[PDB]
Amino acid sequence: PVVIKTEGPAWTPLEPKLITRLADTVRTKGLRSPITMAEVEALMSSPLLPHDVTNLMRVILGPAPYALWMDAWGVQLQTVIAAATRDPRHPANGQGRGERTNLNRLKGLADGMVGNPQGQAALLRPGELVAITASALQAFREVARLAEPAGPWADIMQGPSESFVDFANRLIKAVEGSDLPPSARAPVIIDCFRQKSQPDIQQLIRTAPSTLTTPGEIIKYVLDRQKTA
Amino acid sequence: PVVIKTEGPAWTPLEPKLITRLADTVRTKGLRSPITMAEVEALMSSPLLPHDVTNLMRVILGPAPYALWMDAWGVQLQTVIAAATRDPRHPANGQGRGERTNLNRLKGLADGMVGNPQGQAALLRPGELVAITASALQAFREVARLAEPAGPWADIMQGPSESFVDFANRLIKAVEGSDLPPSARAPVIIDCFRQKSQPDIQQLIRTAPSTLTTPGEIIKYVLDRQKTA
Repeated sequence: PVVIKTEGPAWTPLEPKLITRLADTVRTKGLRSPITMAEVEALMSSPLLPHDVTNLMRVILGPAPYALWMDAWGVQLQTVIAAATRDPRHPANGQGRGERTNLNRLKGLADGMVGNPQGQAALLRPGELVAITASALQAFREVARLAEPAGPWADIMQGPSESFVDFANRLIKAVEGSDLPPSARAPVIIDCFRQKSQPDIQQLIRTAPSTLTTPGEIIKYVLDRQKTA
Repeated sequence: PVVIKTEGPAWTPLEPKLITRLADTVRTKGLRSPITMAEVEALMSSPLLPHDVTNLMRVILGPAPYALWMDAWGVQLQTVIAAATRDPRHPANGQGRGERTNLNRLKGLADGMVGNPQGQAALLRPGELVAITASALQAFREVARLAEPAGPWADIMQGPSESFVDFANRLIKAVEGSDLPPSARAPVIIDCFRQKSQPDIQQLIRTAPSTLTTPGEIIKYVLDRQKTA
């Protein structure tokens, strides 16, 4: 993090207490939990310098996820630089050709920046910072989606002893965290409620005097009329 | 029983045939059955003299219930005499202090009454007779409620082989013949139908497309849709 003061942009590091709490969050909840992504968005609020994001991912991520994240961050930054050479009005670019932003300046590899966060904060633009930050966030999302797969939705059955809300949670999780289009999730969730969800609940849904046309309505109906046991 | 004729109040005894039938009714049906209380109300129609009620309870009740009934009758007569000294306009009392009614006159222990029903019928007032009769009826009710408890309602389950109308009869009996307020019997009966009444009928009541808000409606619904077996 940088503070743009009168003397110039002064760099302030992130608290190691927040970083330790975020690292333990990633350690217990995993990379893909919505609470973890919310915490990352929180610590991704102010535009960070390449040094900050690099050290942050070095600390919170293990070695192999860190390698994957470096790869993904490079790819996303390259897409950004292609869009930048496709539009001279990038908030990282300038009007003349002398302000064109090279990947050495984005990854912090340019002259006067390697290993020095103060000089980094000096030469970098705010548009550069926000582009780097958005790129790093998208790369984190990619790596998180890659490190742990969503479980195959079509293999999910309600166990003989499992409750129905746990089964519904697991199924909705695996269906929404999958490769289906957004407009195909609700019908699939409904038809999986009807064919999975062991034959007692199957018959309970089948003999519904009303027509249930939404996963929430099916869940409410089943929770009302379920066999207390 | 007394007949207030021109010569004076002449005492007529109750038929030993009616008394024998009532005694056998109490012997087979018990003290608390509504048919028994109706029969007692029937034989408690005309105002009886202390001799009549005393011999009646001696014949129809066993020894221990008769002791209990003597106790309860004394207590109720004492409450009556307290109300009488609290109001000089009692139909047993008179206007002056010389007509105040003592418990010896109510229990038949006063002078000219001990063991003689004719003299009893002579000196007693009709208000005295009706007060004695109501007191004896209330005492009989107390002793009947005391001799046999209502079964605990919260321990009633529908047996595996028992029909539903028998279970409903037993449950409504035990709930209405208990210490609950009158305004708390219907909700308790409903919630006991729902949680007792073994899981087939439990699920039958649970999956009711209509909302059942009365024990009679629940009974009708279950009798309609019950599994004939």
